[PDB]
Amino acid sequence: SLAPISAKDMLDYLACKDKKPTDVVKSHTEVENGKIVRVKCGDIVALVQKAREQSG
Amino acid sequence: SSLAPISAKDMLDYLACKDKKPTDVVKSHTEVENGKIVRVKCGDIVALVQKAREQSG
Amino acid sequence: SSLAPISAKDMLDYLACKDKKPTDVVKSHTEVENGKIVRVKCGDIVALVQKAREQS
Amino acid sequence: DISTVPDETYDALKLDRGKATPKETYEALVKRYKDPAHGAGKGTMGDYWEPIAISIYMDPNTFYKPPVSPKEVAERKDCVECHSDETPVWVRAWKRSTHANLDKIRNLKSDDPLYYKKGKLEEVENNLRSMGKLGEKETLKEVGCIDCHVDVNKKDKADHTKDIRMPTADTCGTCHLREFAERESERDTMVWPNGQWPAGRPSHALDYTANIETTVWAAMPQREVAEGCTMCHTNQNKCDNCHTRHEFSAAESRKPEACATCHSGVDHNNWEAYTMSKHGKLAEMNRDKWNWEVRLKDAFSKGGQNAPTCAACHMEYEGEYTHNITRKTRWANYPFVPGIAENITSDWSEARLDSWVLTCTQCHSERFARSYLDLMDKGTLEGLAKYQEANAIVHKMYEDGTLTGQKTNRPNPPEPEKPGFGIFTQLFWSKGNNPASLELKVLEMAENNLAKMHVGLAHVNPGGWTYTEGWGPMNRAYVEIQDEYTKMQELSALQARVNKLE
Amino acid sequence: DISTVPDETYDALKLDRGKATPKETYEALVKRYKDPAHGAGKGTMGDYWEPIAISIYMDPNTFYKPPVSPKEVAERKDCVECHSDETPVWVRAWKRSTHANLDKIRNLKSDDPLYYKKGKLEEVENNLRSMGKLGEKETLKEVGCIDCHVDVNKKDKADHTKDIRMPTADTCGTCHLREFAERESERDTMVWPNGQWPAGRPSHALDYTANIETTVWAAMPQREVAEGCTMCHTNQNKCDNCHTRHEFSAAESRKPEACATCHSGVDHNNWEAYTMSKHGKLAEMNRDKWNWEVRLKDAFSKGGQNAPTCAACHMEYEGEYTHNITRKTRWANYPFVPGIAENITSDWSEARLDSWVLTCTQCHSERFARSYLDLMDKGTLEGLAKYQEANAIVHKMYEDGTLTGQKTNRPNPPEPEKPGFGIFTQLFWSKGNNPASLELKVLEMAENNLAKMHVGLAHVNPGGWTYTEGWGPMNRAYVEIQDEYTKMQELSALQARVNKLEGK
Amino acid sequence: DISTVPDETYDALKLDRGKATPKETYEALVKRYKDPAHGAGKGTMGDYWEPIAISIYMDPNTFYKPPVSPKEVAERKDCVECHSDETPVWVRAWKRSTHANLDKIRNLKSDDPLYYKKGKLEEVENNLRSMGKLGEKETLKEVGCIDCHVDVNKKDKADHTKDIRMPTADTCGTCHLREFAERESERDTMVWPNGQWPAGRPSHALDYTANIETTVWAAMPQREVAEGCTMCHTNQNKCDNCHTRHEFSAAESRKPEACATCHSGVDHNNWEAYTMSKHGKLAEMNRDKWNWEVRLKDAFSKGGQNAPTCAACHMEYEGEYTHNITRKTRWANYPFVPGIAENITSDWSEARLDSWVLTCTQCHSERFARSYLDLMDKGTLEGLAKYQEANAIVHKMYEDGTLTGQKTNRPNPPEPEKPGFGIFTQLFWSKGNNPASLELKVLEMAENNLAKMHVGLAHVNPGGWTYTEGWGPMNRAYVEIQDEYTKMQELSALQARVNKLEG
Ligand code: HEC
Ligand code: HEC
Ligand code: HEC
Ligand code: HEC
Ligand code: HEC
Ligand code: HEC
Ligand code: HEC
Ligand code: HEC
Ligand SMILES: [K+]
Repeated sequence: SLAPISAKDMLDYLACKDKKPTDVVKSHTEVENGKIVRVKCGDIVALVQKAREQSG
Repeated sequence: SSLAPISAKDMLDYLACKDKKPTDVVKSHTEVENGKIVRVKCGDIVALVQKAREQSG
Repeated sequence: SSLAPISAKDMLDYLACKDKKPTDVVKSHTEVENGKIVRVKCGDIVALVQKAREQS
Repeated sequence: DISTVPDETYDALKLDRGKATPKETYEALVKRYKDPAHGAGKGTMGDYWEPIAISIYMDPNTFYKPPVSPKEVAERKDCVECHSDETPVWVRAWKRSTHANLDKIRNLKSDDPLYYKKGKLEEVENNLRSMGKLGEKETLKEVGCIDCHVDVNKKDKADHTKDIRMPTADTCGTCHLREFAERESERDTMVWPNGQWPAGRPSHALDYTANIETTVWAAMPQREVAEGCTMCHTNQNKCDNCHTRHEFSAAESRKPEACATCHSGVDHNNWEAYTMSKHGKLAEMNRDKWNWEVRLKDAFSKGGQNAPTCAACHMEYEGEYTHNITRKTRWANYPFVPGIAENITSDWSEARLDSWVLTCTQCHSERFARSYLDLMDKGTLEGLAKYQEANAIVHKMYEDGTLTGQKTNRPNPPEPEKPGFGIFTQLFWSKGNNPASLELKVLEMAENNLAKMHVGLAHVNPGGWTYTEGWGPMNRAYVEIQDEYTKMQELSALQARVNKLE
Repeated sequence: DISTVPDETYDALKLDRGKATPKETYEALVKRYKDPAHGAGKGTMGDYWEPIAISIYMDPNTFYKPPVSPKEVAERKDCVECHSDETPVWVRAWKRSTHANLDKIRNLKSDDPLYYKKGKLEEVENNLRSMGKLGEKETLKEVGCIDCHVDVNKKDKADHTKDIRMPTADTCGTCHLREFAERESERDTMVWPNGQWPAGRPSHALDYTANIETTVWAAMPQREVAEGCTMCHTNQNKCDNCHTRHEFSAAESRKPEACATCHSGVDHNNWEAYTMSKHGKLAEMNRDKWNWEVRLKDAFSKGGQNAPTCAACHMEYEGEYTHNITRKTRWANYPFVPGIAENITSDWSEARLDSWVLTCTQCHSERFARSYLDLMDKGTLEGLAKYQEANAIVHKMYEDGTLTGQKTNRPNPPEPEKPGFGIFTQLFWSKGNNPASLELKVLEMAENNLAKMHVGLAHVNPGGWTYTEGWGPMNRAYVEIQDEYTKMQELSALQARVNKLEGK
Repeated sequence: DISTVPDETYDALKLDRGKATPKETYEALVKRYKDPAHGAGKGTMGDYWEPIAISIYMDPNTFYKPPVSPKEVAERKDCVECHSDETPVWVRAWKRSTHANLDKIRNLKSDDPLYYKKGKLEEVENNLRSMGKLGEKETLKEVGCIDCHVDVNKKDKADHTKDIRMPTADTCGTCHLREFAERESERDTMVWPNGQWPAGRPSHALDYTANIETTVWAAMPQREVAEGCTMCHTNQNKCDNCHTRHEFSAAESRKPEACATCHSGVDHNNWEAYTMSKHGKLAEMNRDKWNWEVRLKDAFSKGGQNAPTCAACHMEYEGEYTHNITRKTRWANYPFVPGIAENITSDWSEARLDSWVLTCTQCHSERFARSYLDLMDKGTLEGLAKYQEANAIVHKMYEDGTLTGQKTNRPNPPEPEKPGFGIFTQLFWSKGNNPASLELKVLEMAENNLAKMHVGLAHVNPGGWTYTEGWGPMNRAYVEIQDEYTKMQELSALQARVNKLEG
């Protein structure tokens, strides 16, 4: 059974493929303070990686 | 003159009892109480309908 | 320039009165009050329209 | 005598079957047809509404007068020649129609599947000769502009400003007596055992009367909105809604599409349900394989038709096909109409069911047909029970006077409507909190979603009574009704606590 | 060997594909097909529901008995003769079918685009010889009423009251072993890497099992409503839903309309999405120019087809066509199913993506197809995100016990269902405030509107994921959920202030 | 002189009708067509959004570059041979098409209804000679892959990685100058008397510009959602939406189904309304009796067509047919747009009504046509009145600051959008209580249900402005708006009473 990853986190992971850990991408889903949220690729990759380690 | 009003649930129970004995017990088609489908005795619904058929002549 | 705003109900009444006397009374196409369709004196609606055409 | 017209029609017109002529039958039919007491004219609420421009085509017998221009005196040939410029396509459509090619119908040979048309032409001539419009040995040359729009078989000049009419049901009925009589016989066959609906209704014969006798239709100020209703309700007045002007093709009227403009929508989605069923999906896939020109009686043999259609199912009765669509009606679309559910077990309804079984058993086994029709009846009642439970809640609130705005913002409907709970008027007129949202929701639960549920069942579209129409939408209405009721109960209790703090 | 049947099917049945005869393959398939442990019969909740009159046609192997009338015995020709009056159109449709004109198929020449049928007849005959239902020199004379409805190639009389059956998948499969085996192979090919769905599902092979194993279907009292679900879920039991009785036309089953009655509606609007797309509108416009009689493999050459169809896309796999429609399935309609979104980046899903791309390149370039399928995947996740944010709100209320009527008017669902939050049962059963409006709204947001959004994306109908279906309706749900949440928050705040005024 | 192109177009192009050559007219049209100031490119909000993969096909002139592989250098014949299994149906569809069969068009006889195509072939050839793409004594052999995808009448080899392009409107217009010019003339003909809509809009000429100049489209993070809008708005950029690649059949584009993918749905249900009308049901029933290959001008005579279709109604203007679809537009779908209702009785709208009457009177009498068009206008206003009453309630609440969460949970929309009431943005973006339910409801009442009411009226579908669409759904919105309004007043008064007890 796959450990749960939210749809927004999935989008951000997709957006960060073939890119550097320091690179920043736009969110596909999130707006805060009148602007599309920016995400660092290192953070989303890491969060996904700790979920693949907890998956069967 | 009009027919006496019979609720759909009573109409369903009455139909569920066609070609059945008055002592036969059928499931409701509409009612759930206490996590179970309500059971209806055929004799009881037939009597309820007969009274209505006699209410309107 | 830009047209002075006229409500749809007023446009309707103007249309219903577009070929008759200022003294004539027609029914509303939209308004019901006191269980009856509102009656409109044609002079009142044409006057309200003509001032708005002037302001255009 | 007309073989396909029932006994009860002749009796209602005071006619003897074995004695009455086409002329006598026509005149009696029309005498009832044009009688205000039998539904003609503006109706009982005619003082509340006035015609609009389009109304002259919708009810020509009440409202039509020819145009002031052009000021033209014209012969038969002049109609065709001038309108070749003025309304060119009407001429081209007419020119390719049977009406304009009667000699082709006379030339039909007995090995032509359309041969029946030759006999139908001769019956038309028999009718006209009986009426004195045609000589005993004079062939009907054509049915042209002047015939329908002025007078049948006219030989002389017509005044465009005086003699032009819009052709009504009785105009067509002059020649097509059989079909007009069949249609009018709906007045005499559609009689409910307990007056569930008014006598002769529902039907195409009284579709216009029903429209103008609807209070909100007469009462509402939005005439152009009200007239949309009229457009679906004109069969009584004119015969061109299934086989349209100016081709008047019988093949066209046989296609499911001919019924779709009227028999569709939120409160009777017959088109939607039928097309989505296997029956209708097969009709779509196979339409190029079937001969639509063949008469209904021959559809399943000569036509090659292997799936049922609106016309084939609804015009069929006890092995015969007629313009009467009322004789097998049991549910009549709206399952909540008082007396309808209670009547489903009666010998009257069972006899009509037997007639339906006969219809289905042209293809299916009786066991199969009765298996499904039992499902249809019970599924319909199951829907009705769901609505009735929800209605008990909202109706109690109404009696309690607790509906939102009921005592503070509930203005009276336009005259001559009387105020009440969950009435038809509230679908076409609203002001303030008349109706309340709960009131409209439970009305729509029955009027729209229960009706579509039944239509889904009757026309064999599974999604049309489960997920998509019927059960699914009725479930939401039920849930939302219970939710608002509970919310309004606790808010009432909260207002009571503030009340006893003051 | 059956060349179009996957290895995993022979492995599951413990058959050697190089050795097994048609008879052995058939018998192993049918043994699984008719086994209650593999899905046949009334299922795990069989004590909770009883068949209705139509159920004898929906699941014949469990429920069908022949009619008591007529009380007659009949030979081959008596079927045709009596039914020619009793069910006239059935005999008429049968007469114009391939089944009743097998000699026409034998006389097909090599320059006829329908020549493939001659080979299919010969294969059918070989199957029947292997099974001992046909002699080695004996040709199959016809497929008539007695054959499907009593026994294949029956030589004597049948008792109408005893011997009549409704032909099920195994009946057709006696002759059409290839198609039956292809269909059954869905059991073995539709295996999810993490058990996202039960093994072999979703599929036509287990549509009936899936139906009767749905709690609310078995639990609800409105049997006639439940049997409407059944009517869309009968492929497992009978083979006449795409190519209907009694013409059994392959051409008909290739037309998009054949899939429409089942693959439509509020929670999977495939027919609506497809027909509105350019693909579907072109199919509508060009249907008369195409030769529907040619096999799917010849559709784009001999057929003249220039727009894709349900059958051509979904029965295609790696350049071949089979009755197995499961091998390219990635999203499986409902994007909210646990593990489905998380699985979209796996090698398993990526390989099935390559297979889809292949399908598209019949016409489009690879680059074009990959560009759009990327859009489909991401658009789907964007919809899922919207739903998930909304669900967090209503689910929190459930945890808090603050849903309308949750503690005062939330009766338990009918046995054997267990109470819960936003469960499928609440779509087909409701009582009191089970469910609450907020709870149903967010359920339908995923079940209906998110699912239709994905369908719109998958089938290339732009309005079906933006304005009209998907995004628009999901936006409304989100807005209304937020609005009610806020209204209820300040109502409980007001109630708390009243509680303080009662402290006195 | 292209006599089907309006004076306004030549004037706006600073060209003389009689003197201008095909080369000159094409060049002037393309100069405007490709100018960012005239709508091309990424538009004014280009810094807020990035193209996705599919965008290279939606806006090729801004975004398209050929693929890095295959690394191939190919002749005219090589395009066909290799793609015959690489993209098989494209080759087969092309081989079926007129573009691949120009000699058959040359062999046409003057008594063939399709003979006009020979004149059009020679027109294309005349255009191309003027542009220097075709010799004075040289016939155009074919229109093959390399012509549209690389260069018209290319004689040599092409680099697949460098020379391949997506054929845009200007690509087609190199040959089909008449149609390209007619379509472009929408920029010059669609001018509103009071700027009800931007000049040249609504139109196919500026559909993509309209799309990218919509604030939410540029502002929203869900790019793949936004790009669904783009797919309905590509006519500006590419000419293959009515007559599709790679058959490019004119007969196809004449069929109502060709318009259906875009002209359908919750805020403009034209496909739905038309097909349900008698007009559209007749079109469904009679489609096999009509000769669709015949030009629109011949449809009602030589075609045998007896019921109207989208193309026949909307491409007709004063007895002629062009690719300009703007000249009879009066209501423009959305009846609530400021100035539209007020303009319905002007000389400008009346002249356009006259032009419609001419369209209808090919079949109906003038008296009939005018009677129904009066019903359409007045029914639309009646719908508008109903919405205006409901909007007065909700707009008041917004200005009073009394909408749910308005001061508590109304986050600002994404840049560069500004906050406001009942804005288009709130249909494609929402967060917290922006918008509120009441606000969305009255917005959709106008945007969706009033618009569909008008469409129903315009396309003669009684149910589509009464029970099922239009009046029915608007009635419910009104009812629910009034209901929530009253509930919220009652709750406000209850809150006021609790305030009193606390003070
Ligand atoms: C007349 C003398 C018949 C002969 C010979 C055969 N059948 Fe028949 N059949 C007949 C009738 C009147 C009916 C209707 C029964 C009902 O109540 O609907 C049937 C029915 C069938 C069916 C459907 C059974 C069901 O459960 O719905 C089938 C499949 C069928 N019949 C097939 C069949 C065959 C194969 C026959 C030859 C051996 C045959 N029938 C003979 C009348 C007559
Ligand atoms: C719809 C989803 C189908 C179901 C369920 C079944 N079949 Fe089918 N069938 C379908 C299509 C689209 C086609 C054409 C396939 C092609 O490659 O061209 C077919 C074809 C057949 C055939 C061959 C007939 C012929 O091409 O001459 C047979 C013998 C057949 N189908 C049998 C069959 C059986 C036994 C089924 C139950 C398991 C069955 N089909 C289901 C569509 C669908
Ligand atoms: C009703 C009788 C159906 C017909 C006719 C067709 N399909 Fe179907 N299909 C149906 C159901 C109820 C299901 C799901 C079964 C379950 O597990 O409950 C399916 C499944 C499919 C799938 C896979 C779905 C998924 O993986 O999410 C596909 C790809 C599919 N069906 C395609 C398909 C086509 C192309 C059809 C026409 C030829 C067709 N189906 C017919 C019900 C019915
Ligand atoms: C085989 C050796 C080829 C020859 C000769 C030509 N093309 Fe091609 N083409 C080929 C492949 C394998 C692909 C797929 C590239 C991908 O990643 O999808 C293509 C693609 C195209 C396209 C579409 C490009 C896109 O951006 O999607 C076009 C328009 C195209 N090819 C046209 C084309 C022309 C005009 C050629 C002759 C000059 C030609 N191709 C030659 C393979 C081959
Ligand atoms: C020209 C010289 C005409 C001749 C000869 C006939 N008609 Fe006519 N007709 C003509 C015009 C210009 C119009 C349009 C009037 C308008 O205001 O729209 C008509 C109209 C009709 C109609 C429709 C009337 C309506 O109320 O809509 C009909 C039914 C009609 N015309 C029939 C008709 C017949 C039967 C004629 C022969 C006797 C005939 N027309 C002659 C012009 C001319
Ligand atoms: C719209 C409405 C409406 C607008 C207001 C008016 C005035 C009517 C009136 C009726 C009445 C009355 C009935 C019931 C039948 C009767 O005799 O009393 C209703 C029926 C109806 C049918 C029959 C449904 C069935 O039984 O299967 C159909 C086909 C209707 C069609 C039109 C419709 C076309 C799209 C529109 C608009 C309305 N109706 Fe009606 N009508 N009608 N109708
Ligand atoms: C109505 C419902 C229903 C009524 C209650 C029942 C019991 C079912 C059962 C299911 C189940 C379960 C699923 C999930 C798949 C699985 O294996 O567990 C559901 C699927 C479904 C599909 C497939 C959707 C897809 O993946 O693309 C189809 C086409 C369905 C359609 C029918 C339908 C015909 C209009 C009706 C009515 C229902 N279903 Fe179902 N089913 N179904 N279904
Ligand atoms: C979906 C929307 C959308 C998604 C977000 C965007 C950005 C657009 C843009 C527009 C604009 C702007 C208008 C107004 C016209 C103008 O020039 O300013 C709107 C119109 C529209 C039409 C015309 C309706 C009419 O007048 O009859 C049509 C046919 C539209 C269709 C597409 C559509 C296809 C199903 C999708 C998705 C959207 N639009 Fe649009 N558009 N559009 N649109
Ligand atoms: K056809």
